[PDB]
Amino acid sequence: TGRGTSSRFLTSVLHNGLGRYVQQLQRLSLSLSRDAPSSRGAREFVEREVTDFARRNPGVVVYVNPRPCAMPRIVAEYLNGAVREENVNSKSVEEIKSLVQKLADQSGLDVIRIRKPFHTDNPSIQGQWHPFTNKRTALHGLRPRELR
Amino acid sequence: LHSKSSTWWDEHLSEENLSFVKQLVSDENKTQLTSKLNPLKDEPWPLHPWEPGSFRVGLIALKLGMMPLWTKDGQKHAVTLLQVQDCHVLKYTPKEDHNGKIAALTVGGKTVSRFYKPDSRLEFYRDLGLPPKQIHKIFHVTDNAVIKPGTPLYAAHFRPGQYVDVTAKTIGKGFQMGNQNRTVYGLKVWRVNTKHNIIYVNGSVPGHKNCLVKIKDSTLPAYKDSCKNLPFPTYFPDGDEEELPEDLFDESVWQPSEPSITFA
Amino acid sequence: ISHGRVYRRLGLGPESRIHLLRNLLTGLVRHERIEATWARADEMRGYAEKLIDYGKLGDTNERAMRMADFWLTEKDLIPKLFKVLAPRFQGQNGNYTRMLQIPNRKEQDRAKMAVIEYKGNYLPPLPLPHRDSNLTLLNQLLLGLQQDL
Amino acid sequence: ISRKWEKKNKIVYPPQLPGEPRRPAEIYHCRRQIKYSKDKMWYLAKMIRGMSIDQALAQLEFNDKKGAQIIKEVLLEAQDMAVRDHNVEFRSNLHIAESTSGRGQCLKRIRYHGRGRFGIMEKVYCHYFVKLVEGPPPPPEVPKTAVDHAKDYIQQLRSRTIIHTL
Amino acid sequence: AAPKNRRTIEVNRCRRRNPQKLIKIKNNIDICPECGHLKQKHVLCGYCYEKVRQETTKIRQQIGAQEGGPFRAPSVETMVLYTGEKPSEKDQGKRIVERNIKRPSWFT
Amino acid sequence: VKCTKARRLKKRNLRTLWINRITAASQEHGLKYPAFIVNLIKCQVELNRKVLVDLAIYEPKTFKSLAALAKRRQQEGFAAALGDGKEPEGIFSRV
Amino acid sequence: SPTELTEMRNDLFNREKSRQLSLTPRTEKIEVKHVGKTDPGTVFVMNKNISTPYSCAMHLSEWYCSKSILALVDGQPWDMYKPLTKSCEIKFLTFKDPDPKEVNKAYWRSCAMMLGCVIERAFKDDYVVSLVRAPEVPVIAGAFCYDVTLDKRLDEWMPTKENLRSFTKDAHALIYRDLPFETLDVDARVALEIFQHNKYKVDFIEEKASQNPERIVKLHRIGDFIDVSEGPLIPRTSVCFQYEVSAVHNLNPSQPNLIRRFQGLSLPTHLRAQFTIWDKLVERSRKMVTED
RNA sequence: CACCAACUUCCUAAACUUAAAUUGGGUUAAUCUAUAACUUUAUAGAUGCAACACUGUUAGUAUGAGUAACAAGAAUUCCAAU
Ligand SMILES: [Zn+2]
Repeated sequence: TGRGTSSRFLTSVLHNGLGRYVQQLQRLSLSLSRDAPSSRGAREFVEREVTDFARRNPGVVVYVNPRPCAMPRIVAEYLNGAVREENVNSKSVEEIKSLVQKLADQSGLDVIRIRKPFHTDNPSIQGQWHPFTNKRTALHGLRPRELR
Repeated sequence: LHSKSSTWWDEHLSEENLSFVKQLVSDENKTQLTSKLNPLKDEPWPLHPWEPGSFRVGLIALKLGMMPLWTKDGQKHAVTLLQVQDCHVLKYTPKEDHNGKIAALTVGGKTVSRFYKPDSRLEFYRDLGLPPKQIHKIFHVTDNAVIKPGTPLYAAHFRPGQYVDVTAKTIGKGFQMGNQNRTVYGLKVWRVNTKHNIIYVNGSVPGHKNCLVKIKDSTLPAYKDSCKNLPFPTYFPDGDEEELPEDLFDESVWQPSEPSITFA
Repeated sequence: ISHGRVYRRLGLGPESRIHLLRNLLTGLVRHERIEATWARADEMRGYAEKLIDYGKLGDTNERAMRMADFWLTEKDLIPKLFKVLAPRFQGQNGNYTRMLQIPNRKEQDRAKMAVIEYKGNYLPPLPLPHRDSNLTLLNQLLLGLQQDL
Repeated sequence: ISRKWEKKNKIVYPPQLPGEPRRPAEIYHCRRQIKYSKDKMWYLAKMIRGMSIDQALAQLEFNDKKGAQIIKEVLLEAQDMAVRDHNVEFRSNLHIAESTSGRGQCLKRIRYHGRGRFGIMEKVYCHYFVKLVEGPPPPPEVPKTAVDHAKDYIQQLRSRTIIHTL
Repeated sequence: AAPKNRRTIEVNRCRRRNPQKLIKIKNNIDICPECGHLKQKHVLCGYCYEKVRQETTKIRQQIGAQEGGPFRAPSVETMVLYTGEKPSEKDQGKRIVERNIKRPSWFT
Repeated sequence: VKCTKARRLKKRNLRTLWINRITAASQEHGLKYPAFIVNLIKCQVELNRKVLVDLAIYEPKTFKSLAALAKRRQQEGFAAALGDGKEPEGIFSRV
Repeated sequence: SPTELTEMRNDLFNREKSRQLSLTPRTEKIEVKHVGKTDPGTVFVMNKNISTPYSCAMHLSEWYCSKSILALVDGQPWDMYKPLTKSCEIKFLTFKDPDPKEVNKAYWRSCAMMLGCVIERAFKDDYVVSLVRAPEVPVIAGAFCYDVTLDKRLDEWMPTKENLRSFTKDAHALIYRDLPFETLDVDARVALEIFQHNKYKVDFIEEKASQNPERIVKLHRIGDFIDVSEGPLIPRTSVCFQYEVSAVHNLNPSQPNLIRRFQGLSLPTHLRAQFTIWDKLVERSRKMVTED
């Protein structure tokens, strides 16, 4: 599958945490139905937990649009341009709350196999080994077998 | 169309110019051959004496045909006719650059037309100053026997009574074969014609008539050193120390016009 | 395996080849220009040239009369050979027949076609090839060489 | 059956803006029903690919195969419409961009034999597709010289990245 | 003996697309100066030959009518004359064929 | 299944690569791989094999110093073996 | 520096082209009827002063373009690339015409002009080389001749065999580059300014202006190089297939300057020559060619 | 005078102990009906409701393979001609 699947290296969006941490998620859209068994858990979530999340994270734009809808859906947009959609069809309040928290923590970075879990811009401090390292010199820089 | 087209030498030659071209080619060939007639007068390379183990150069000849020959003993022996045509040294190879054991010399004969030949072949021959030859063959020659390129070779190099080895391509028999080089060993030479450069060789020679063959001294152990009493480098008509007879005969050979042989 | 062969295998047998060649020769004499396959035309070209020699030999020749009768099925042609073809070619020493290549037949077999005709005939001239003129640049350059020589 | 090749000739491009090069003409021509094998016809198509209009026509005139005559007829029809409908100024300024053949609807019959055997008889039909681009055929590719190969090999070595290392 | 397995299209494609099996281009194409049509270097023109062959039939058709019967090949030389051309003294004692058309430019 | 099987062997293969690189680096300094590991253990050094490769590649000067410590402990270890245990522990062998 | 002369010379050539283009407003349709032996009577409506004979060849077939080297407009020899001027009768000239004498001269002139280009750029910029004129010699002479005057510093310098080979390499590069022959008819006054430095070129320009009632002179430009032409020239440099600098002969009365006449031979792609034939022609082309 | 080597074992996070007829328990794709929903969903009630495999049945298209295979007497002035 790895041969048939893509991979990447460790990277950061714009060195987010160097100066101050910025939340990647920027906009949340919620679709609900007044009368739908699938939206029952979402219906209760709006009553109780939606306000708490908004107060906890006031920097994410939240859109709640109750409308006649077959399947409730949640759309999350990230600063880097990543957009993710999650179906809320017949999911409980607790499931919804956990999912939103996971979405906020997650970044727009692609989720694929990472070849190296470590990223460094200055891997060497004392200099990278080269063949001439540890090779003893000779007087006058005489090459081997040189009669001179 | 801006595309390649097929061309031949006669495509753009007019009838009047075509006749002139034919005459010019004959004149050019004659002039080139005459210029190379005198090797000894062309800064010849140093001449060395014969010593045991020396190997002389060979010649290329055309298979004219066969005829019957009678000896003074009354025996009849069939013989084959070989003609040496425009035999000239072309390229000498140094001993080190070809083979440490012995040096080699390239000899070509039977001049051919220049109309349907590659430019590269013509360019090499232009430098040598000779018309192109049908076949190139390589002869193993010792350093002492090396001859400068462009030296004309004549049928008089060999002499009657000398055994020789001839190699030629066998006749091809088609899908069933043939068309492979083969050598016949131990063929005696009965007579040589100086005027027409014709050598009479005992036995049969592989190949069809009018086919070029390679002639070289016999390599059998018995005839290890036969060149001691023969022209060591080669026979030079340029020297003309003593004009040779037009026809050379072996002692046993019964010459025509001789008295009828009586077994007394 | 066609090495050294001097005869083509035509018809259903050697006799058929002679008869087929006989028919071709008779037709050529009557018309003086015939189109046929290149292989057959080449084979019959030699026969036609020799026939003209027989006509040149003379009418009184018994062998020529027998030869003419056998080769020419139509007997009206026998006077023609001795009185038309033979007089015409008296000056010529040979090359009585002209054979040229014709575009291959578009008959789904793509046979090689050639036309054989008797020279000096009254028929319209065939479209023969014309050699390049000496006025061409290359020929003119050779002309300058000729003048120098 | 699908006839999208013809629709390619019905495509209309938007009006060219002043800052746009003159669009080269593209002509698609095909013959849907030909009593000829596509496989045999493909041989003709493959050779003529990339050749000029005149060179391809000249070769076809001296070709022995029946398909070649059909191809020349197809080429002539495409050329006629190109000047008539695609505003082609110079007839000679055409080359064969694409040439390929496709399968066509066939007919099925039973092949009788003299000894009571039978066989499957088929009447083969094929389609032929060609696209003609106004202008001379593109210049041929030049094989890479030894110097070019060596430079790339050195470049490839430099481009190498260390595998499975810190 | 029957094939042990189906032959792959890729294997089949390589065989048919091998250079030995592909159709080769011809470089011997030439132009006919007389008709301006294409020809091969070793092949004659056909557009003009069409005139020559048809003219021969027309001449032959005139000859056939004049003879009027089979086995009537003359024992004397024959000549063809076109309208506007009058027999000469040298034409005496030769079969004369009269053609309604004028002397063709190519025909001399 | 092949990917699932490769998960187990992949970790083992990576460990083998790290050991091989250490052996090549150690031999260049004249120290065998078993000696270097044993001396480091005797020095209460708990660096893992992966990090050991990393230090040599990017910290050759530090690795040489690390080689000296292993060599010095090896010298003390040889002295202890020659001493037969009667001699006190070496300065660098103190734990 | 010689490069400076080429830059200004090129500009005046470019400015003259623009003036002529501006001179003609809009595209005027001219009915040109084909009087050529093949496909006679075809009439093309072409743009005046823009359309060239090569466009008509493109209209008919690719064979016409390849085999047409010159055009006869109303019985007058016209360059295949020279823009048409008015309704006229056009015929195409090929290398295989029954009388190629007119065609040969155009090839003869173009080869001489090409040779002149090689001489000026063959030497280093330090040396000073002035072209005097291109002598017109018959094809029968066996070589085309170009006269050039060298500086006193080169009085003792003669090309060697290797130097002659280098000149062919430069000429062969020009043929490989395949530069089309630009054609401009310019008045003497402008032409004199363009070639003011070369006094020898000044007189040649005057001669052409004297012959015709006006001062218009025929100027041909090969890339940067520009020169006067006695008549029509080859459309492109790629026509030549074999090229050789046979020999150079120094004129005896050459005290003020060393006047050298260079001998060369060239053959078009349409007319290739055998290796042996070419060698003989080159040998026959190494002899001094006088004008008779 | 050792190292290497098994998920055996330890370690971070977890996990809570070794084949296959048969037997116990929990889910689910698709279609229709009842009642809802309204870009294709829910709860019930139903069923011609899930196929990499029966020398399976029907249709299509390959492979063998462009292979086996097959064909008109001559010339001309012309196929209801000589
Ligand atoms: Zn014609």
